[PDB]
Amino acid sequence: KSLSLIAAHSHITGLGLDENLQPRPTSEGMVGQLQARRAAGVILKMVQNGTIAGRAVLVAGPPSTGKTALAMGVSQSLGKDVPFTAIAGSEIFSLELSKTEALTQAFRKSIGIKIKEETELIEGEVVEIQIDRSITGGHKQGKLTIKTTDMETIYELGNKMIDGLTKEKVLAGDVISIDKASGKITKLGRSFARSRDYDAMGADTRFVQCPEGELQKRKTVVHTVSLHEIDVINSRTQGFLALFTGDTGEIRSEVRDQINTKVAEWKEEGKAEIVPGVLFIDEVHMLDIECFSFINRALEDEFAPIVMMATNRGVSKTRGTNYKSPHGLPLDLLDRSIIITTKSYNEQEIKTILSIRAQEEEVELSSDALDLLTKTGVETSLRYSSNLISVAQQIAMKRKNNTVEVEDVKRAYLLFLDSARSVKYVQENESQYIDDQGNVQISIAK
Amino acid sequence: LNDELVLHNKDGFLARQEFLQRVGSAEDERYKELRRQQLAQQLQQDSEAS
Amino acid sequence: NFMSIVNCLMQLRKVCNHPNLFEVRPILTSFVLEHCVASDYKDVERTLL
Amino acid sequence: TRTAAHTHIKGLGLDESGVAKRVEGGFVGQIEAREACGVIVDLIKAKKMSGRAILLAGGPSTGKTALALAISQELGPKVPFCPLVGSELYSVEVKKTETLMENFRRAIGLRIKETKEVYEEVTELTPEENPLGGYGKTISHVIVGLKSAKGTKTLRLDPTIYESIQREKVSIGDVIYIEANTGAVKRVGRSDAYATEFDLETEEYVPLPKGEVHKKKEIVQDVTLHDLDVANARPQGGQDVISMMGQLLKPKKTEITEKLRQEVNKVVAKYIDQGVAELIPGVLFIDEVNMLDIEIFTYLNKALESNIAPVVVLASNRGMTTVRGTEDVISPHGVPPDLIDRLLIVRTLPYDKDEIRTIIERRATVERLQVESSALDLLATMGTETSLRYALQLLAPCGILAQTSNRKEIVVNDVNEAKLLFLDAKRSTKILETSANYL
Amino acid sequence: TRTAAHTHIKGLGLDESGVAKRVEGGFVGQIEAREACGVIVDLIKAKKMSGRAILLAGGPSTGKTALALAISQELGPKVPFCPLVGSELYSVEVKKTETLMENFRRAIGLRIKETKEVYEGEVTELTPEVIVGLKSAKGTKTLRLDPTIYESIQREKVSIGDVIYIEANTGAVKRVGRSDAYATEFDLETEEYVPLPKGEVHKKKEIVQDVTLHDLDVANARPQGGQDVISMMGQLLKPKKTEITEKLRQEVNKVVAKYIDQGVAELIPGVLFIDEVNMLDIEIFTYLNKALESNIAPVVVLASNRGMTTVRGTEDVISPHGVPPDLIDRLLIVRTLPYDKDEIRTIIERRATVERLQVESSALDLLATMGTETSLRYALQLLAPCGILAQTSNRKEIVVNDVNEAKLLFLDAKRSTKILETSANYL
Ligand SMILES: Nc1ncnc2c1ncn2[C@@H]1O[C@H](COP(=O)(O)OP(=O)(O)O)[C@@H](O)[C@H]1O
Ligand SMILES: Nc1ncnc2c1ncn2[C@@H]1O[C@H](COP(=O)(O)OP(=O)(O)O)[C@@H](O)[C@H]1O
Ligand SMILES: Nc1ncnc2c1ncn2[C@@H]1O[C@H](COP(=O)(O)OP(=O)(O)O)[C@@H](O)[C@H]1O
Ligand SMILES: [Mg+2]
Ligand SMILES: [Mg+2]
Ligand SMILES: [Mg+2]
Repeated sequence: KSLSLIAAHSHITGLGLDENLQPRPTSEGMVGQLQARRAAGVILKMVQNGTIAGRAVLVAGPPSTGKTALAMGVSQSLGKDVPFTAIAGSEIFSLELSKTEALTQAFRKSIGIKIKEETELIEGEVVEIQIDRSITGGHKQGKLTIKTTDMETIYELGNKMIDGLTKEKVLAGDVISIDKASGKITKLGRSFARSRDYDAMGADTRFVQCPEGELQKRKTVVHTVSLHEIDVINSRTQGFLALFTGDTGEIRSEVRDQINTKVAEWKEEGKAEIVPGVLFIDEVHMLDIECFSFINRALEDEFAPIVMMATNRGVSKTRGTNYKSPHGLPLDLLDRSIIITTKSYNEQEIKTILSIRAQEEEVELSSDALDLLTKTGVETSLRYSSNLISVAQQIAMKRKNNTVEVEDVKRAYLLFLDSARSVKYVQENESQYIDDQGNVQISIAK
Repeated sequence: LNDELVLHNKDGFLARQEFLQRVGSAEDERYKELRRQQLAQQLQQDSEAS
Repeated sequence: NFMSIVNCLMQLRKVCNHPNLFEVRPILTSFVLEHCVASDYKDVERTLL
Repeated sequence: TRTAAHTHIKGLGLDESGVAKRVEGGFVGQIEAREACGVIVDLIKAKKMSGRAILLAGGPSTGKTALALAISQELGPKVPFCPLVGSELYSVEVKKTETLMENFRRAIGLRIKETKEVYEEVTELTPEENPLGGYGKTISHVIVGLKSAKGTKTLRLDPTIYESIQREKVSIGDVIYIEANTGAVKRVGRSDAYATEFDLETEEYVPLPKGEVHKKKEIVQDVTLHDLDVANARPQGGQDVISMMGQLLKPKKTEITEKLRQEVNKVVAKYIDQGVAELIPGVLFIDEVNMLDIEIFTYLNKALESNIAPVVVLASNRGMTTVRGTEDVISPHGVPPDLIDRLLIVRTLPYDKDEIRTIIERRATVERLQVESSALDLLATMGTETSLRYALQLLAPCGILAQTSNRKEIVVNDVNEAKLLFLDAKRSTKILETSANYL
Repeated sequence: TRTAAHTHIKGLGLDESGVAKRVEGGFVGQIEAREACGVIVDLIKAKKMSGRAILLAGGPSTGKTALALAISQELGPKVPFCPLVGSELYSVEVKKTETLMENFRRAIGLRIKETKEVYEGEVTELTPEVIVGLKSAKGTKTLRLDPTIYESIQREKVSIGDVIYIEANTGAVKRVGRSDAYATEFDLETEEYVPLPKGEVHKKKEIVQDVTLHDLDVANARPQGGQDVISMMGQLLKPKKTEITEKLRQEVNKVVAKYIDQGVAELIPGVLFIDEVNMLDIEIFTYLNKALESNIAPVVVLASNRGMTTVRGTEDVISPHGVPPDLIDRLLIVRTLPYDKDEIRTIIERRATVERLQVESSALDLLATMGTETSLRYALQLLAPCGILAQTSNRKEIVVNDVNEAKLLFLDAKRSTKILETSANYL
């Protein structure tokens, strides 16, 4: 599943580590950042333990150095059943929701709850359905014979079940399951039994299902929901539609505190399980000082998932102020957060990453082509080469050779411009563009 | 009246017809899948209940 | 498609028919997708309530 | 079994006669602040005099939020407590002052008492006719019977209740509880008496209730006037026009008028005069108040002279700053001087090395961890050298590293490696200023 | 035959070997730009990568939007396309980033097929629950149907002996009219009697229609095609456009993935084009970094005729083309060159030909000289008034005197600025 063509992080697969939390030099589609990997694994173990809440971790470093890569790696290594919410800085400035309300909604999104509902479900292949009318003797007549692989028996109606079965046009001889605690018919498919008469359905029922034999089965159902879903459901008459449309509109706080108390009650009763989800925010330097102030308090609550942040700049002006604060963040948050630093890459690491992208993008790279690509990447940037590799393919089989060579790389380099060369050309051709003061020289002559 | 021919034939009668042939091949392969599953079930039942 | 004894037959059909037989314009209607978002979400909300 | 920088503070730890020892309630140091705040708890518990404010000032990582949480713990779970931050006052749905007014009303609660007599299988039902008028048809009376457990009893009623129970879609043989106050009755379910009526069914088995035919129970409810006035303003009902419209209206809260406030105040006043209701003033907490604005501050004064103003407590850490909204007003803690004149100030002081070391010991103990003596002693060293909170957060990664090499306790080299792995603010900004690659 | 600054661009005119000629496809010059554009054309035609970013930058009157239209036309109509201007992002109903995502989800197409089931015939009887009786040219069937469409038929004032058309899948109800078998019942009846349909009442057909993901999302979130009272009564309650939750997008992605995995549909990536991106806010610009680095986002192309400028939303950083370095790093740059005299003359004569105007060679020389003197767009704009001025004297050709008269009549930027500088009251 998970339809996708190609992602900028399609190669990273859940970090790479040993049992001793030691990162291998090359594991699961990434190279380098040993200390950062070890710190990420430490945080992953924290999340697995689930005994700690409301911890702030910040990832810092130069741009294009495994920041979002590390975030995706920890997200993948986290696996299912642990909520993970990745949010950009600019997704909260909405005219429909207050900024603190949106941050609250995200925090409630990143809290996993496991519940177990027990229902007595009966399944098995049927032969026909008996639905009778009201007569003098009693309410109705009904005797369902149900067959399975092992043993076949008969049951009777329940007055309401005639209406339930007549709600839909149930064909005779299908595998339908009934939970008497709910009464919901689950027409999974037709009765397998013998497929000689059931060999040409014309698709349908997805190859039916082989009956399991025994019928009296009570299997627990595990359902995973987050606090946001519960409060949104409680808020309105039909909260699910609001959940699927996003018109919640500033949910009231007393509902939230009641939900907190009631889920605590369920946790003590053993009915519910709490999963410490993760909230991730990118380029948080785009946030406002009000958001930082709200975070400063929302962190200390017991229902506070581990929050990871990544920025690019350093010593910048925090939005909403006029002083160039260090790291582009308020100082108190820097005090309350733990900083993870990422360092610059090496030519060997960049060449390994380029080869990983090549094998990921079905790109066959010649050794000299790899050398030239690594030289270009170390000269300008990782992403420049990481895009030139993909673009040079089209040139490769525009000359009908599947494997790329040096000439295709040279053509791609001479066809698509680099930031340094582009800025040099722009500076040497300042009169040709639009100035910051609206000064344009359209006329070539005079 | 030349450019419009090449702007219309990109998705014309033949392309849509060939796409319908593709989906026909797909559903025929699905029927083949159903047939092999059914016959395999028959072989399994020939030894699990005889 | 080597054979051509009827390769002009479709041309004749094209000329005489004027694509009112090859493909006529239908009564346009939207997609009829039926899975629904709330197909597997009533159980959870019912249990929660 | 999880904590986030708190939940180890168990009250204020103030003994009788208003005295605070060293180690109690997970609390160490800052005795005088605890004494003052305990006095504030006493004043709130007096429930005689309301409308005060108190702001406490200090540096970062001082325990202001801890102080407020200690207050809330000491008061107990009966009096309402509404924590808040300055930012949440801003909204895109109503005015800032209005939202302040909902919070103001939310702070104070009220406990109400009321007794209810309820009647609780069903033996039979039968209506009793000529309307003696232009009406089509009706029943003069309706006689029904309830089985219950503590004996059965028949019941005579009006065809209105017969209609209501018919709308409830309840079988003749079934368990029913009927409200004597207004007549509202809901289907309890299929009683246990008529078990396995057929082979398969879906109705709940609903074991028959054990009790008298009619039962009287005492109900005590604790609500705030904020629930009261929103309940008054919001419409209710079923199929009536405004009921469906409100059901589809997306009920955004909008600008509760003062007429509801006057009406509910009158009603609760006459109820407490009758002696059925008791009003419990609450305390409202605004953390990090520097983020407020001039309009909020002026309306805060106006609401502070109000009639039913709850005691509020404020927190800040700013100094000789300029209050937001203006630029010519430089005031302490970013609070306008007119507001400052209207409340008291509680001072808090930074800890020492010994106090930080004791905090580390307490925090290690609560999380069920073992710390070596030398390791704890060095943890105090960069606790004082860098910050208390950095060393407080460092503990969990150290525990993880100890788990790596299969050792419950924490050693010196483990915390050294942990410090090397994760950087503090000073080291981070040192790297930021040293490099020139946009970092 | 309306012509407006374009429609003379019939494509890049690139060779199958990836070498562009000099004059072809209504294009002259810009060989490097055309070659790179064709390379990007084959890139998108590969339909294997996603979230790629290309920016083409150059001064005004360099055919940047012309190049974008050229690549769009070369791709064809199978691929989805949606031109955009940066200022269109700012809205008042929804946040800007949500509109950006909405336009992201409208830039990828889905080709789907489904079977349409219909029932048409003569109205015979209406038995309440609801059962109906249909009469065809030869067949006749009785149908039991939901009371909703029964009430719709009642609202549709359907009489006895009428002929109706029903779409089974959507419950669409439409009455064709009344059968001509019972037609001349009245001398001047207003109802238009129609002949009986031919064929079975039950009919099955196949469609191959195409939709985009944004269409699926809005259809799921907002149903706006109902027929019974409840449907449009509900849908008229919330006319304002709202936000779309990400979980809805994930659910839609899951269902389309299932559809393509089963084998009744395939995915078609597309192109998103934003023109004059220099004015975009900083928040949207930093949002593009997250939006692009995804799995489904299509390729995007930007245009910006700027230099050392400060991006909107900040006041400190001066960046090339009004784009901060963070977005520059994940960007490919295409350089466009200014034209020259002979290319200007060729452009002018080609534009005249596409405007079916007769022009004399000396007039073309004068036009080229003036265009070099002031601008190409000036001459392109003023050539048509020259044509009408010649037409006034009943001449189908263009004479130098006519062009000089038109240039006297209509001003340019430099002359207007010079007049403004020496003006009494800011004329
Ligand atoms: N360790 C790594 N292994 C493989 N690819 C990497 C690694 N680190 C970075 N990259 C590449 O860098 C890109 C991520 O850049 P990133 O560091 O997230 O930018 P920013 O610093 O702005 O967040 C990805 O496309 C990925 O291909
Ligand atoms: N005397 C104390 N005993 C226990 N914990 C304390 C004490 N003083 C401060 N703390 C810790 O400090 C944290 C509160 O910091 P606080 O002083 O509220 O920060 P600020 O000054 O920014 O409001 C709490 O998590 C608490 O564990
Ligand atoms: N090679 C060409 N062939 C035909 N017309 C061109 C060519 N180059 C530029 N033009 C014309 O120049 C004009 C400038 O195009 P556009 O990119 O929209 O404006 P700008 O170049 O100022 O951004 C277009 O109207 C186009 O018709
Ligand atoms: Mg990144
Ligand atoms: Mg504090
Ligand atoms: Mg242009």
